[PDB]
Amino acid sequence: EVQLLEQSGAEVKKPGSSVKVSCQVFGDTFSRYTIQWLRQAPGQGPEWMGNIIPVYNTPNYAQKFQGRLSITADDSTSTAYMELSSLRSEDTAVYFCARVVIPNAIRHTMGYYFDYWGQGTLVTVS
Amino acid sequence: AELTQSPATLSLSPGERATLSCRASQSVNKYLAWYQQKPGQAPRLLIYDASNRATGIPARFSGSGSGTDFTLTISNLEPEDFAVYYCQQRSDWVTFGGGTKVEIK
Repeated sequence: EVQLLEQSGAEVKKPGSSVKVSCQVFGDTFSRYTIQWLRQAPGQGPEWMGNIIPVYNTPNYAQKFQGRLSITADDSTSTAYMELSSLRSEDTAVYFCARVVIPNAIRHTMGYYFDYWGQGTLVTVS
Repeated sequence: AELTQSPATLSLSPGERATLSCRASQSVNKYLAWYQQKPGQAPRLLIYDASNRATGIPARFSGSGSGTDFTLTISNLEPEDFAVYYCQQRSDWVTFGGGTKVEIK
């Protein structure tokens, strides 16, 4: 459904602090259920962080970030937000918001592919 | 479900054929996507469901495989094709491989 995801600038952060990454979605139709968060550590491949699940309309986070990740979305401004707390030096990565590809069939524990991605936001932890 | 990408680096010349391998720890059937990531840019979906090309993707990019053995073929390499390529599975939620850096020499 042709979109454009624009992310907030690069942050340099001190360990034990928190970072809030934003993601402005332009074009088509905003869905809080389609924009998900991932991260890419240097030399590593992308890693899924979280999303807002439909029906329940509740944010859901990967085990790793559970307790210190907060995902929200503002349907009025068509902006998705992410907040990672108690920053560790291992949280040094480029943070991505990405939109999902809708599967022909969603089954037990199946996931999504991602067609559009934001430019990424480098978060560097001291 | 874990994905192992091979080789780590693949150095080729323009016009050559690139054969990238992605191996799954358990079967993922056909639920595999391949992305291209040019440096400092976000991943670009190339192939979905093992063999289907995404919108606006050249014919030179072809996907193949099922279960645990998958292949991304970049036939007739072009200088612009230098990127790190990732495989991602969607069968058992979301996981990506470690990448294959394709260098053009």
